[PDB]
Amino acid sequence: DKLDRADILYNIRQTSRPDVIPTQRDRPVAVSVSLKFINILEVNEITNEVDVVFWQQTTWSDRTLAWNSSHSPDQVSVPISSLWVPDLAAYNAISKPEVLTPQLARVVSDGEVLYMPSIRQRFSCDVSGVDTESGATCRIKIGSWTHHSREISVDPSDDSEYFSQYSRFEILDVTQKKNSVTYSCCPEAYEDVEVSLNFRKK
Amino acid sequence: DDKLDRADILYNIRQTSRPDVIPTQRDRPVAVSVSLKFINILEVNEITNEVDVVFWQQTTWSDRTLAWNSSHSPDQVSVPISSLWVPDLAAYNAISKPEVLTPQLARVVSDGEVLYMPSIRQRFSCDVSGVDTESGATCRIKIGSWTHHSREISVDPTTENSDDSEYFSQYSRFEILDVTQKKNSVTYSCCPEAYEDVEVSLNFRKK
Amino acid sequence: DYKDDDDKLDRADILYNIRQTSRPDVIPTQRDRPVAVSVSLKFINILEVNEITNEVDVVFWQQTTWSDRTLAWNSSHSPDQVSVPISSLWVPDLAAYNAISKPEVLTPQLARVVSDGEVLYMPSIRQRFSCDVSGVDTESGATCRIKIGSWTHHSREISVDPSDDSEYFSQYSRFEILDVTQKKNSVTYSCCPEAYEDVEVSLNFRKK
Amino acid sequence: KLDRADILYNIRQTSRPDVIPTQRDRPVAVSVSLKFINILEVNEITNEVDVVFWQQTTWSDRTLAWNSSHSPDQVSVPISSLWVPDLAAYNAISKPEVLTPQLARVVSDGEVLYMPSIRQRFSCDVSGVDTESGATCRIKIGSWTHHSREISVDPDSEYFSQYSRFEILDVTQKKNSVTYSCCPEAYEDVEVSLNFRKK
Amino acid sequence: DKLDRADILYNIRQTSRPDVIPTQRDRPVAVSVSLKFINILEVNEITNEVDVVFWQQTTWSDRTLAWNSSHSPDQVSVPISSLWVPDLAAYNAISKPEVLTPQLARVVSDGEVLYMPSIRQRFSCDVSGVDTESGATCRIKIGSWTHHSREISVDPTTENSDDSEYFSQYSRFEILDVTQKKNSVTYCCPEAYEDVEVSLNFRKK
Ligand SMILES: *[C@@H]1O[C@H](CO)[C@@H](O)[C@H](O)[C@H]1NC(C)=O
Ligand SMILES: *[C@@H]1O[C@H](CO)[C@@H](O)[C@H](O)[C@H]1NC(C)=O
Ligand SMILES: CN1CCC[C@H]1c1cncc(F)c1
Ligand SMILES: CN1CCC[C@H]1c1cncc(F)c1
Ligand SMILES: CN1CCC[C@H]1c1cncc(F)c1
Ligand SMILES: CN1CCC[C@H]1c1cncc(F)c1
Ligand SMILES: CN1CCC[C@H]1c1cncc(F)c1
Repeated sequence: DKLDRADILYNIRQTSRPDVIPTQRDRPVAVSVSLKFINILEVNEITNEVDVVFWQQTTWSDRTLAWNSSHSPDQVSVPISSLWVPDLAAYNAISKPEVLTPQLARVVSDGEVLYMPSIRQRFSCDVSGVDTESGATCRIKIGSWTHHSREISVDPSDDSEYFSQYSRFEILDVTQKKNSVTYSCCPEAYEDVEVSLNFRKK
Repeated sequence: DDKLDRADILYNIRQTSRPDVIPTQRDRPVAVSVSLKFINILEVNEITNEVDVVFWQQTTWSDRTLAWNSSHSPDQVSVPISSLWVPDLAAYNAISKPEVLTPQLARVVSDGEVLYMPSIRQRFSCDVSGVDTESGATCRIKIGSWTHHSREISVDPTTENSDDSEYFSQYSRFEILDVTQKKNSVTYSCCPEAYEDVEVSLNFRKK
Repeated sequence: DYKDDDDKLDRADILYNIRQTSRPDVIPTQRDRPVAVSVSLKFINILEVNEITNEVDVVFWQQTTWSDRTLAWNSSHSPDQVSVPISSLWVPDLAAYNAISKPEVLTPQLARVVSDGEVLYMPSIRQRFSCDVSGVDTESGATCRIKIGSWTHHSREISVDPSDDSEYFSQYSRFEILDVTQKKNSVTYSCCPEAYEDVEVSLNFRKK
Repeated sequence: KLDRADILYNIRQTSRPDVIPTQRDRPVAVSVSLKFINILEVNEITNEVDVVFWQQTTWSDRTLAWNSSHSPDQVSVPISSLWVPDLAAYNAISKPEVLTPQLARVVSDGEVLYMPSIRQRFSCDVSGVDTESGATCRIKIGSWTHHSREISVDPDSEYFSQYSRFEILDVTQKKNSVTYSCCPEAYEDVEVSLNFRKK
Repeated sequence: DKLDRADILYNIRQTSRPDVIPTQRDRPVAVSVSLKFINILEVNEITNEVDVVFWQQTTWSDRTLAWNSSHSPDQVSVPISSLWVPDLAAYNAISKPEVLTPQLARVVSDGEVLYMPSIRQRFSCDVSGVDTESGATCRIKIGSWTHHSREISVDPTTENSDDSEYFSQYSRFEILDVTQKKNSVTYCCPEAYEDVEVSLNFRKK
């Protein structure tokens, strides 16, 4: 139903505060992050650099966006410029994230938001072992760039489902674990997810 | 060529157009047609399984709320796509952004049919095995909505495919053997719902 | 008239008038005739030539002219012309059909508007084309053809109308120009029942 | 949350992003510190380095301060809502490519912290990268258009990537003042000396 | 005085017409341009192409911007979007000018504007001689892209003794001479565009 959709969008834009974190109660916003690797385009064992493509499945809640969907759309697509989005960054990225897909999020009637862009990006990590049976394991650390743990908490197979069958590489395993970083710059602590990409030449 | 009519039609389109809302009529998905007309193959990396291609992405759909009586006014106008809803199509196996080489205008017809046909340069990760053999390489490109499931958006091939190579450059060092563009459906771990795509199979070889 | 061209308040008023009456998204068809667009490519440099891939990298000044009589003003005592950001004007939606890269505009995106309604837009463009590079090393040279036309307006809406470019081409190029010729064409495409006009620019050139 | 929204609205009511936040007829004291993360490419024939670093930048605008006794201490703010120093690297030969979200932190006392991850290429002396004492690459950073009476600039094993082909021996960052041909006044700058070598 | 600054910026934005040439009386705008070379990055003797970095020192007046500064700041930095800037282009440039510095101009209380971006750009020019002792002489013409001489005059700055003063010692090249002179180009039609012709005499070290 189109008018319903347009009304939901209007509602979302009236209540959405894109530059403000949506803390519910005084708890931090829980953001779920899962990288789905699609391809591995270039590897350099010499420089320890990696060029990759992945779907960054990112979800969280803003209960204030919720509506009653008994007689209306459960979900709509929304431009992320209308929404708050976690300021995630990869601490070992050496190129800026090149978003390859339309910048739309899904908002579910319960206030859940799913943003899943396809990103091409290059990293500085441990490429040693590529041409080995065991293969290399390359570790990507992703976290909020400016919100510490009291403001944002970050939580998280072989990706047979998504990985290209045409890549000069294959994935042996991927694991994602929660992890904390604290830096000389800032007293408050930051949460990251450590994504371990275990892969080898095909 | 009545200009003031063109200006009024544009006014009405922008009054009516909701660029961020899918134009569903009744309770039926928006029926989007996509077809890739191939113009060039620029680079083919046998090492890495990548191809850089140029194609006109013929995209059509209807938004009957935009329609107008054209018995004594212009049948069609050109419109900037930022005034229009445009389907959120993406190539699921692309490895670069789609580079639009042409003016980002769509044609809106008086019955509310919309035609957007950019020329795109884009790189894909696909099977490049066989490119220098007689029977050639076959690269597969999947195009579908990035965020709308099939209850929301249907995507189908266009009726005419016989023109898929008609505009391919005779100066390309590659030549096209066959193209097929066929309906397919994709489901995933993330989302319980299904997405429609047109799978394009591009069979080509080095001259 | 000349004697009033540098009247600043007059220039600002002309700009105001243009922005009031300009419809940047609506083609300026006068009476019931197509907008007559004149296109002339003035080649400046041939940068990269590849005889294998049949690709050429070039720089040219794209002299584009057309008229919109609604922009017109009486200049017998005010500026004859002004510079205008093209984002304030309607501009033909020209595209080069055999381009294989985005046209990189290298100059300020300003057009000239003349008091009689004429609009003159001439960007410096760098762009890569897919065209015929065979024979670039011979005496008679290669002939690279570039096809330029409106991307979405057919012939009833926009019509297109078109030397050795001695005057413009870089003396320091590795290549030289024999001839540049430009012919009108009209074509119907598989997508659409109507016919689109284009210009074919034949760039006859050789390695020095 | 509502308190966050209101602080942000106050910041945007009082912030003049194109006006330097001078207090008391004193220049804005900007403190800079580069935390090198990666050395990506060293071209010995052209004397060019490609590097990734965290540009820790801080200053105060006390007209942004609020009473935090019963509201948050800090928020994140888009830098387009804030004045930021117009720092530039004088020996840069590419645009700064900002790799991170363009958010600053604003602290309830009016302190602003902006720390982008930046990838940029520099013209500097890479002679010696294949020696044990290494090469020393000097990066000169300062305000591009604000002289000393307007802006003053004042000055990595934990940060530097272990996977880099390179290794840092020593980073030093020293104040410097200069007077240029265009203009009578003097501009302050920080000279960042990066001593590094190939493993 | 910060408030004074915000007021000056407000006055400038009340008065400045960013798209209209600031002709004073009935005369052309006098723009002064000078390139201070910082670097020469790549040079190709076959293709006759150079890649250079330079500060594009640009100045002109808009008296309507002027204000009394006896008890207020004599200078402010303004974003160039708030100002009219001349539409300069290098007639033999073969890439877009990559601005490397913050896009801020200085406005001085007497109405003088200084805009001086650091630009990286590639040109087509005579690279023959670059490996000989006498070196190559590459010529760059800079002028208004759309304003003829009766609207904008382009002249060198008074000072060009400093053209190579900030040149990188770590360049694989070196500059022997720089000359920056008045020129006029004319084409079909009677209008002439004034330009500054920069002759860069350089060689490989
Ligand atoms: C323009 O103005 C002059 C008066 O200065 C008048 O004589 C002339 O007829 C006008 N032109 C038109 C077309 O109205
Ligand atoms: C801060 O607010 C608290 C109560 O909200 C009050 O006790 C205190 O006096 C205030 N301090 C300042 C500096 O305004
Ligand atoms: C600790 N955060 C995460 C990485 C860098 C650092 C940071 C960046 N911008 C503003 C901050 F307050 C802190
Ligand atoms: C006439 N153009 C040239 C090829 C395709 C066709 C076209 C492109 N976009 C919108 C159209 F209506 C038509
Ligand atoms: C259905 N799309 C195709 C790929 C992934 C999935 C998707 C992408 N972005 C947001 C979604 F909700 C779903
Ligand atoms: C100074 N340029 C060089 C050629 C002519 C002149 C020019 C360029 N673009 C638009 C014009 F109106 C004039
Ligand atoms: C301090 N910068 C370095 C070069 C010149 C000076 C500068 C740059 N832009 C505008 C100025 F006013 C001054």
